[PDB]
Amino acid sequence: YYKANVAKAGLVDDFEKKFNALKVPVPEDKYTAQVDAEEKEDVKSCAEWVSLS
Amino acid sequence: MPQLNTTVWPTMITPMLLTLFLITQLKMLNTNYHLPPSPKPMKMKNYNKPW
Repeated sequence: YYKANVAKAGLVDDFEKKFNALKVPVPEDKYTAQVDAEEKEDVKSCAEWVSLS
Repeated sequence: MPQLNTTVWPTMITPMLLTLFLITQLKMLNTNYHLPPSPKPMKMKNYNKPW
């Protein structure tokens, strides 16, 4: 629909060449590792209390 | 009045003292009254979970 309906000189090609070769930044976590470590620390405090109880 | 016969008075004075002041008292000490048992069903030194 955009190859056969734009009379501009090859501009549709380089937009689409820029698109298929575009790398959208996948967001990385940076925040779950530190709550897992807090979780580990908690189960430690939990388990020692279950031992006391 | 034989009550006024002051010769046998020491025969009454001593065993009374041996009965009113030693023996009977020694039986009341052996009649103790314990405090009745109502241990309360509410005795829990507890604390919130670790947070």
